[PDB]
Amino acid sequence: VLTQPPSASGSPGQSVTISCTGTSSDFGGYNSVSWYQQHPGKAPKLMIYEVSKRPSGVPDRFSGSKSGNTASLTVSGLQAEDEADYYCSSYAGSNNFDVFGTGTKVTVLGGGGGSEVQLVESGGGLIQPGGSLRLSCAASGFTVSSNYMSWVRQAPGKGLEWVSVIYSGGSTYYADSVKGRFTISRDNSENTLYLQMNSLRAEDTAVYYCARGEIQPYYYYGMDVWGQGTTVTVSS
Amino acid sequence: LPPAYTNSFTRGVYYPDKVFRSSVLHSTQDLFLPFFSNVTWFHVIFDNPVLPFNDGVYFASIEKSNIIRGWIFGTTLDSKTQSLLIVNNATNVVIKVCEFQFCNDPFLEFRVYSSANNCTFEYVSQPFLMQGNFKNLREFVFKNIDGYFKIYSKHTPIIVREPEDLPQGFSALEPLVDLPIGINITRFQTLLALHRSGAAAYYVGYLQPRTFLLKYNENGTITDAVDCALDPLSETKCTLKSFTVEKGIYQTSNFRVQPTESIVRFPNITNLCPFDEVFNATRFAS
Amino acid sequence: VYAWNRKRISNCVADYSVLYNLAPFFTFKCYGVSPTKLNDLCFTNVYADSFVIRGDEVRQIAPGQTGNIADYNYKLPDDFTGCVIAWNSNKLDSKVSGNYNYLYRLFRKSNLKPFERDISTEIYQAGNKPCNGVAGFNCYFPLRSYSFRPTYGVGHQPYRVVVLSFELLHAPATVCGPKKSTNLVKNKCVNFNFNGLKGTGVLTESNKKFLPFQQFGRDIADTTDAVRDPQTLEILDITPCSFGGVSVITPGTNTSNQVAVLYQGVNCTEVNVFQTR
Amino acid sequence: YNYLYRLFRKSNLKPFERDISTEIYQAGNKPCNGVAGFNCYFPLRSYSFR
Ligand SMILES: *[C@@H]1O[C@H](CO)[C@@H](O)[C@H](O)[C@H]1NC(C)=O
Ligand SMILES: *[C@@H]1O[C@H](CO)[C@@H](O)[C@H](O)[C@H]1NC(C)=O
Ligand SMILES: *[C@@H]1O[C@H](CO)[C@@H](O)[C@H](O)[C@H]1NC(C)=O
Repeated sequence: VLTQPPSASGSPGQSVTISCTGTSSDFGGYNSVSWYQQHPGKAPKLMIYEVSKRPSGVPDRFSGSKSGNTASLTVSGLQAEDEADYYCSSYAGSNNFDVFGTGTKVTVLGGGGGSEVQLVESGGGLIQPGGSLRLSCAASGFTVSSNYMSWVRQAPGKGLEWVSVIYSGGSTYYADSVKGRFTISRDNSENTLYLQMNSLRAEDTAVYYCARGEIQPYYYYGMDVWGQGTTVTVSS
Repeated sequence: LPPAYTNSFTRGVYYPDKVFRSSVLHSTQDLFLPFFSNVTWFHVIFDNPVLPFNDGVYFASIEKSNIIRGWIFGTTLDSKTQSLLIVNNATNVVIKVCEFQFCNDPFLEFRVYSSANNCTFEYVSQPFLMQGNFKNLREFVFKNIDGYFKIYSKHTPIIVREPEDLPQGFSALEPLVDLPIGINITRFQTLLALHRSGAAAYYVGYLQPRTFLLKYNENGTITDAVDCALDPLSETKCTLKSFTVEKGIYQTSNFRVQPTESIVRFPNITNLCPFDEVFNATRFAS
Repeated sequence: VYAWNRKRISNCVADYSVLYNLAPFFTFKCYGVSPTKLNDLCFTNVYADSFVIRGDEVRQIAPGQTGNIADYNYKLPDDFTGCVIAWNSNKLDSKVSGNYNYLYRLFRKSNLKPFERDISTEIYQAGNKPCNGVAGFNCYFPLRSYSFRPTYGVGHQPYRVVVLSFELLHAPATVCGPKKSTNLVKNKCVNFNFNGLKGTGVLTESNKKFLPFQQFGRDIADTTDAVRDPQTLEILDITPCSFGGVSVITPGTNTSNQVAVLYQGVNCTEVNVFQTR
Repeated sequence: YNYLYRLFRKSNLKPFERDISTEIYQAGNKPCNGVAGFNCYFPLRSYSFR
């Protein structure tokens, strides 16, 4: 559980300087705090991963120095038209999920990844409560069997949280929300890598996102590519 | 070379265990050197053969100062298996059971081998293991058991300057090292101090499992020993715990002619027996 | 963690009780046996393997466990008979100058064989491309350094963990452990346990000239009567304890009940009183 | 935690004699006084299952 401001609209692009408090420590070990820009519709896009050395993108958002116990990402002077949500990641302790933060409305105005590797899903329309539905993110580019991928779900209103983490070939750790009712099973090592529902408990209605890279222990990986999600729409 | 063969008199009777005994007659059964046995007369005046190490050997040396030094005991003398290269350098002895195969030839500076592998023991014993017409005889009884490479030794300053041959006289050997390293040993290789920049001749006998009756002195040393498979008088002196046999007839062990051939006559019948149609039927029996 | 020592220690008296006072250890959970019973069991050779991990990774060192370090740098099967001795080392291994010296091999293809050290430095190749050496979008450095700093908290501090793997092959055991020694008692029938030779008797001073290699000593007919002291060289004598036969002289239970006791083989000073042959 | 398992004792047990114990072990002659120091714990090691 982290601390984030509910909304931020006063003084657009001049004194916003949003951050995420509630750490009360020194960010554990490796100080790597990422910032995700969740936009309605398409999948979110990475903005910055470390305190400096911004990736290839917009150059008007940098200087994410860690002041006190929080990384104050300098966003002033960026633009005056944006409708998205900024999420920060911290608490890099061993086997600790829910590293994301609450919904921070950083809309300065309010009113006013596609062909990189691949983007495919299963399209779970009208999911019957229970059963076993499989969702895949087959990538014809980067290897879907060697890199460290993850699965993160998000629901309308609620923020993101770690749902599934899988290492190279010797770890099948599950999140604390499922507590065991979720079983990850890897597909063929040269075709794709899919997931399994395993008799959901009516809480899996949130939309899924299969990320090619980790969230809290995020590595450069050349580029951060995401994929669009699908609505479960359970009928329990 | 044509290795000669010399006769070995009563010599090589070592202490089997470490137990003090005073004025007794102990009848032990262990690996000893048979009395009046043959020992090859390998002369080091060039020679370096590979001798078989069946169950134990008796090495000798009548060198002058440093002619014969070291031993290359091992199983195959290859880099695959381990070996033993106990040498006697300048006032020290290095004992390593490392698997140093060879470099060119066992000669010696550590010019005996040139390699580097994993070792198992580096028990570097600091105390070394080793008068005009006064040579020096050095006898070493090498014996290997399940988990110990026991090595006996004795250094006697012989005096007689007769033709090179084993002297006349009883002389036991005292243990010095009890290396607990476990490794199979089947081959024996010797080496001489070349130093190029009748000298010496080593005698190499072979041990056999026999019974020996040893006499311990009042101090605690063995004065003499009698075998039990050399002559009927020795068998009589063994069956009676006394080296002085009185006049008469004594019943010794019984004799039995051992077989020579071995025949195993079974019937003609030479075919196969039904098992593939019995063990694995259509499905199985009930 | 990628290049850990494999010290093969043997032929010594491994006194594990000394380790309880060398450094302020914080974890001494021996999974195989008890430290009290470990000092009474012989072994052939002990494999000492040391490494340095974070505070949150000490729990990952277990006989069978997954994790970023448990299956990528050092794995222990379900037969580890040693200990998980570990201690914090945040006193001399943390300076503010840039700790770009360690690594933990974040990238790997699969789980390594337990008790194996893979000393490699090649660039990680994530398939579907021949990487003859390049750093972009397909092949990165499979090694990443830590971020140990002095001004941090518990959980991410340098913790040195050393394990002592034990083995018992078809070889004579060399390392056994400490050997307790008691005081000497002379001229008194007591028990003795001299180097496996156990018994009872009166350890007296003898005048026997033992050979420099002899340790034990027997008699004419199979009876130990003298041994060599494992301490400073001294020749002792083991005579049996005070024993004998007892007979009762009785005039019969028809005139009186007074009886006499005859102890055979005694000089009236080892049990009126009379001394006869 | 419902299936307990005792630890080493400084003395051998007796046949047909229950070993109910709740104190803290004392290695050598150094009493740890309840709080577990070094080489002194409670002989109530719980068996782990899966
Ligand atoms: C020793 O063996 C050789 C042949 O190897 C033989 O000529 C010699 O006679 C033997 N010893 C005796 C009996 O002198
Ligand atoms: C026995 O030892 C004593 C004392 O060393 C010595 O005087 C005596 O000559 C020795 N006797 C023999 C025959 O060994
Ligand atoms: C043991 O140490 C003492 C110290 O005085 C010494 O006198 C004695 O000879 C030693 N014995 C052995 C077995 O080394």
